Amino acid sequence: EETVEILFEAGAAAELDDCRGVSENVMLGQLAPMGTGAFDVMIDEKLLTSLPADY
Amino acid sequence: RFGEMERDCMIAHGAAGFLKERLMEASDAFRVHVCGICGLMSVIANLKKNQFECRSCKNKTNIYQLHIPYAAKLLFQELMAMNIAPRLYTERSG
Amino acid sequence: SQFPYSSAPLRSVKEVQFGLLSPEEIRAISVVKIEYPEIMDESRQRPREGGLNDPKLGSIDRNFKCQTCGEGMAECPGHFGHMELAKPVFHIGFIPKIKKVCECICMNCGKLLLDETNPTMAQAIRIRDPKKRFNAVWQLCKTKMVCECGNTQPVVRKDGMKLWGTWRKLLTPGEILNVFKHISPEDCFRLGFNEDYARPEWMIITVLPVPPPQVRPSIAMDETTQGQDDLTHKLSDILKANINVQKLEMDGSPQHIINEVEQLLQFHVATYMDNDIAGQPQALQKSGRPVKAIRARLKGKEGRLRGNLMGKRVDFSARTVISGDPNLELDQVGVPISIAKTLSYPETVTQYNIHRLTEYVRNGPNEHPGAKYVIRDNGDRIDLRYHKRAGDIVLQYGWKVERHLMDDDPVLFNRQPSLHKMSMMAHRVKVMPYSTFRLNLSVTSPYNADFDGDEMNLHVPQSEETRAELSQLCAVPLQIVSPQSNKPVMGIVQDTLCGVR
Amino acid sequence: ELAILKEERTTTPYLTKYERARILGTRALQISMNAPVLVDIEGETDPLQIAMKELSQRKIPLVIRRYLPDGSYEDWGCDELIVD
Amino acid sequence: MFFLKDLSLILTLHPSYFGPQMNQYLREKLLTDVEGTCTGQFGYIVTVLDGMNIDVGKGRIIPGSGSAEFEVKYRAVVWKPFKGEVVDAIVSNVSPIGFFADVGPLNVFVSTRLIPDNLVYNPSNSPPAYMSNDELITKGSKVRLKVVGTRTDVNEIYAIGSIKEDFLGAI
Amino acid sequence: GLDGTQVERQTIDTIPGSDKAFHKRYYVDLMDEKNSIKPDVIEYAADILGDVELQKELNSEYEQLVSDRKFLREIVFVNGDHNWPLPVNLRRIIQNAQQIFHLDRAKASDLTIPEIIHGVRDLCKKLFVLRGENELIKEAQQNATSLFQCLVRARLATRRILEEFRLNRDAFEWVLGTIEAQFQRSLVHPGEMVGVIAAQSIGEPATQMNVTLGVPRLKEILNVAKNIK
Amino acid sequence: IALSLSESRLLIREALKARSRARNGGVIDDDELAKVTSGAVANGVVKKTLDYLNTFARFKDEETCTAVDQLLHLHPFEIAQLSSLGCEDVDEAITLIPSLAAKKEVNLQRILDELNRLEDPY
Ligand SMILES: [Mg+2]
Ligand SMILES: [Zn+2]
Ligand SMILES: [Zn+2]
Ligand SMILES: [Zn+2]
Repeated sequence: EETVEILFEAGAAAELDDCRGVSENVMLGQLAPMGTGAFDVMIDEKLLTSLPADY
Repeated sequence: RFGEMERDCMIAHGAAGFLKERLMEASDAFRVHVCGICGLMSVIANLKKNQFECRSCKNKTNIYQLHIPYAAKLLFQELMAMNIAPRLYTERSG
Repeated sequence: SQFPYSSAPLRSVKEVQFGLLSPEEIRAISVVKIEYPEIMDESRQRPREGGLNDPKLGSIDRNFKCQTCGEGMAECPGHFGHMELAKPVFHIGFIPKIKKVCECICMNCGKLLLDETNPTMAQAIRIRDPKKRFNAVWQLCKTKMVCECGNTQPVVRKDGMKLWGTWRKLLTPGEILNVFKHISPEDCFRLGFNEDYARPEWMIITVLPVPPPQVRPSIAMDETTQGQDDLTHKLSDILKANINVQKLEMDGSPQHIINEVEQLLQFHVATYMDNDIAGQPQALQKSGRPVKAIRARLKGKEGRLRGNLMGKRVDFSARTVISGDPNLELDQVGVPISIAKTLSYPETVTQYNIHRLTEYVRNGPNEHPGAKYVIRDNGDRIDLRYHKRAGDIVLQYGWKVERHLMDDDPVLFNRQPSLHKMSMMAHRVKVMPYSTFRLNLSVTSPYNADFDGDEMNLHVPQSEETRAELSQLCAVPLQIVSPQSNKPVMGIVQDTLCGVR
Repeated sequence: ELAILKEERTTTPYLTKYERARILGTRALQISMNAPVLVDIEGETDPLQIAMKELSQRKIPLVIRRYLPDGSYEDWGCDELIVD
Repeated sequence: MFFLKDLSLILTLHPSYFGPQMNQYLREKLLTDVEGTCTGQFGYIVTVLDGMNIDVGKGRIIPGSGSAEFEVKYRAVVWKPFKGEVVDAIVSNVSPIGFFADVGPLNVFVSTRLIPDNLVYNPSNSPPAYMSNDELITKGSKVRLKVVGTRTDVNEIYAIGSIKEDFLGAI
Repeated sequence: GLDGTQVERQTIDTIPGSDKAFHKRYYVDLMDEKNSIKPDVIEYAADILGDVELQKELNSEYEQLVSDRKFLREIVFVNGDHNWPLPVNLRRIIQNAQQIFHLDRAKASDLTIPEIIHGVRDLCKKLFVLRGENELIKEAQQNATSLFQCLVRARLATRRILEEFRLNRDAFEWVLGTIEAQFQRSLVHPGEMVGVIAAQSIGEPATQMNVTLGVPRLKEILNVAKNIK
Repeated sequence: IALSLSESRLLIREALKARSRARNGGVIDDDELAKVTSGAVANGVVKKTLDYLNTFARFKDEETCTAVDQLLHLHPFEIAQLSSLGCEDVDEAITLIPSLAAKKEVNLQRILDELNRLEDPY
């Protein structure tokens, strides 16, 4: 609701959004912290160095 | 139809990648390039040339990419037509 | 993954800041200066280099590609243009705010009516919220009449859309713009504005941003001979108003007539931007309906914020009736050839799979196995239906091909309602004729379904991550034992049970 | 400042099913887009089969970052994680 | 003015590059995109300190894309001009409306209006130079000038100097 | 810390039975022949009688079993129920070991009492649910496996292993390894979305549903009614 | 990090020799060492910086720089400005560097003595 007046007040005093809500990340589309998304995967530089010269 | 109960079932299965795919591919997802300094719609990108240029800030060093609903993209474009600028920042200020 | 590769880091937004389009920034973001009056160049085909359909802004024509970004229409978002007005004009949204700000501080020198000696002013400045500071400044500055210069402050009254001063003279946009241009940064901060970005001289409209044709839907209700949206007509009217404003400043003409034509242009842009204007008529179309201003495009049921979107081609799901099949594995699902041809899976061409994938491409979309579309590295989508030279098509590594749904492809399968987590499971496709999905009998009990005409839904993963997740987490054999009561949910039933007894 | 020392790691040494699924999916994606293959290819063409073959031989050049609830994390190589 | 500064960069690596070229190949992209490049925040990064021993860290795999994101952290040397800084410049070119002097890796244009009226320019004289009684300014000379303002051009920042202040000149 | 799909109904053998039956089944005495291990099942019967150290070990084992009996009866299961869902089916493992190594044909076992006791104790110390050397972590790990430890100590008793199961050295080691591996396989994977699973597994039985009972009583409980029916 | 010209020259020289040993892999004056690099903009920046440093060479000895550091190591900016710009007396030293006036411990006579005494006199 009140989007026109929200924009009015935003132009009046530079409204800013914290984006703390889950709706922002849902709109952005980031992997959720659950199941397969409960961790991070990093490339193993040490293993690649330990790989043969072709790898 | 992919309703709420299907979402709960896939949450129970714990397959977050499928949730991301449903939330993007079965929705209005679209890639948008944003300057990391101005945060406006002034980015020219050449993938074959692998170059980026922000005409607002004369910046060609750092430009980020985002996945946004393109309904929100049209809203942002007509909001530029509003002559009031949504400055997109990927970092908070506190 | 469907998008072509981009070296830019993929992040997420954490703060959106609503600011103001400064005219220099409007010029900078505009891809080309536009001055030519009408849309059509010379009534001799092609868009006008300087028209409202300028190709630099990014067209909406399929065969044409935007020259600015160099992307195709599947990737081009469009680009902005800017129209410079010689006479600065007010902003219809901010005219009440313009009057309030004029009544806030002294227009003669740009200074506040009160100083920091008042502890209330210090508290308002120390308040984190700019809204509360602005409210306190307005409340504590209305009572005070003297400025901080010995000059009496005239009262600004809003008559129609004009502002009149009562010391007297009519307020003029040039003088008001200069008065804001004389505002010090500390007065900018005290007023609740930001000197760097939300600088209070931006409410003066000197250049207007014309959006690409992507923003307003110009429906092609009949081939090439089409009209335009109400926004385009109002923009043309505004440009004509600006042209006749410009053409009446070097030649002799009454000043009040010049101001009246300026107010005419102001009302044009006001009706273009705002529809429901209080105390004045709205812009009415030739049919009598009001002109759809951009303010209402984001407010109300017809507004986009509540939700209004259309235009896409998604066919990654199916729904149909089922039947039993004793000759199927527990994790197999029978799929009609028509349903298999309707759905598609995008596979990336590698060295190992190039031969059979080229065979599928040569087969075409009307035969199984086969393919429907071929996506290049840049994102061009060759449709094999209209490509009569499909037999002379070569594929390079990294290209995508949307092949038909094939055997052993993991697909998600569901019955409504999905009360429990094993009401939706991943099965392996077996393509067989006729128009019913086929299932093993033993999986009907967990689905809680019978073959009396019930319908089932099917989804196809579109990426390697989704395929791996379905095959490793939602597979049928993994769902035999349920965590609800640590006992199996699938068993021998019906004819097999009677026969084994 | 937040990484846990290798000798101080306390999480399970086995590869969870979610970790296995994510590793297989990521490796299949990488192989599908022409990454070098760490294990010989006999006759298989499916990227997921190649990823499973690499996992069976502990030839996955990836590192799991298990995030503790407070914010700290543990780094585990796919070679040092026990696979059933 | 020279400084030692700690810098960080974002790198994106395609999965097709996942081979024996993790460290040195990312490092050479870093050198190409950083060494000999200007930024508004920290001036010109002319070189880097211990280039071959720069820790690239561990690359995060962005989900759904496969591209690896690297946080490359290093320490390098930068050059920065300052407002009011007094520096000695080797003048390179002289024109009737001033002179171009090369300082460090950049060039500063100083106009003729700020030059005091005692020193008079001559194009007819060989070489065209700013001379006067016991005073001579021509190409190849060290001129002590104070920087009035620096323009942030991002790609190659510039600045302007002046000699209209006391105790300014060759010492 | 266990998964819901990795538990089956198993019986704690110490809970039921009389004290005399408990003593007959578990107590071992190396002084009296009738209270000792039967000579036909071990190759070293003549080397056992009079061994003080083995008697002390057996006394310690019996004291541990008595403590488990008292703790189970007086604290956990007052009503005396002995069948409960627990991980790792010990009976299936034992019979699989019997089938694999052919523990039939009544051949005297070479297993020694200290080996059996030490192996059982080490297995009971290797059931890792939580890892770390913190005192709280160790206490929580000890608390989380009390019932399973009681089950293992009840099933793998000296008399039960020798007279009844007749395991040999290889069978005993295989049983210990299999039990350890299967217990490690029965833990819950981190990142499980257990809340949705619990909600679904509670809602589902309600579909197929003097005091108020059934769906109205369920709704009364869920709504937290101040005044119930 | 505030930096004077002397150890700046030391740093750039050691970085150049280190990259010649490592990056070039088997590779002494200013011009050709500047020309070792690649990239037109990079070549121009490198050659301009190196010729500017060579034409403005203040300190060319290592142990003398160590002795100056031992004597000095006093604002870091002041430390950099003391070595970057030469001085002869207090009257113009306070003109170029105004911070010397408000110190209350001048000691500029001796300081200038070792500044113009350790190496070749300026
Ligand atoms: Mg039915
Ligand atoms: Zn920008
Ligand atoms: Zn475009
Ligand atoms: Zn005033």
